[PDB]
Amino acid sequence: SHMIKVLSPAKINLGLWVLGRLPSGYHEILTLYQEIPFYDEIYIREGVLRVETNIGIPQEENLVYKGLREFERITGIEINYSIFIQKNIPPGAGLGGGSSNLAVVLKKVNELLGSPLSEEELRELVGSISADAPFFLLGKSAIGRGKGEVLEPVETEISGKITLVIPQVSSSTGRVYSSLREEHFVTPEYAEEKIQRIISGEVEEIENVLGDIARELYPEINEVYRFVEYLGFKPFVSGSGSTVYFFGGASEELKKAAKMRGWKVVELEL
Ligand SMILES: Nc1ccn([C@@H]2O[C@H](CNC(=O)Cc3nc4ccccc4[nH]3)[C@@H](O)[C@H]2O)c(=O)n1
Ligand SMILES: [Br-]
Ligand SMILES: [Br-]
Ligand SMILES: [Br-]
Ligand SMILES: [Br-]
Ligand SMILES: [Br-]
Repeated sequence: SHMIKVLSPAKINLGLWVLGRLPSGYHEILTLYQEIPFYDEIYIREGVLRVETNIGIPQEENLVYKGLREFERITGIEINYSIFIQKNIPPGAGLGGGSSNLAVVLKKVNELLGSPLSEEELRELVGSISADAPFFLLGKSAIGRGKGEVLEPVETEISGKITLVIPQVSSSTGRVYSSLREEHFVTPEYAEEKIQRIISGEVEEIENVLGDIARELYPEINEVYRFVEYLGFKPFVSGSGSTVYFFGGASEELKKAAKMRGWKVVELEL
């Protein structure tokens, strides 16, 4: 008690471009975030600070725990909440699950404490831990510039069936960015034209160089990719992987292949 449930949504990258290297080790990118109706369910209860999951992430490693300790640090209040996260969104899937968890929990806890932090500061608190996290404070559809944190809400003409095929391999975002060569970079002009077209519903214009690389580093991502082609759909890769998505439904043949191979198939409707 007094236990509440809060849904924590996933996202997909509807295209991603890398502009270049930052001194910061990180990279400047352009991307289109899309919130998807695919959720972790998070149970929040009054009690000793605790962040648990159903899949065995250490408490000290969990972004939500990191975020709630920084909440105490920055604001002074001591957080008495017991967090359990049921993880439907797999880590390493390129769907921003941990960053969603972080954003939605810290926003909720903040409200529950009479709003000590402002939407600008809360954005700063979650944003420092994950460039993808601030997106989950706004949700829906947004252009992510900078490293992803500089966000511009947009209306897309994209709707209808979307299917995720998540292999049972966890892609390391860092290992994928670290395989970039100068030949993978594009000018911001090229990418801005591309994002415009995707926004207008031209899904064929989606591309993502981190998916190209993810498919070399993790052959199973490439297996899923090739299998979606075989099914007669154009496949796309979310984030740095591992998720491959397409705009259509899941056949029994895909469902068979996934069951045998250990892939998760998520059918969503945008
Ligand atoms: N705009 C960005 C955003 C991120 N990055 C890279 O992502 C890295 C941050 N992301 C993660 O740590 C996500 C992640 N790491 C994993 C390792 C193993 C399995 C799953 C993982 N997810 C960061 O170190 C940086 O090199 C980057 O270069 N440019
Ligand atoms: Br619980
Ligand atoms: Br390079
Ligand atoms: Br692999
Ligand atoms: Br091949
Ligand atoms: Br793609």
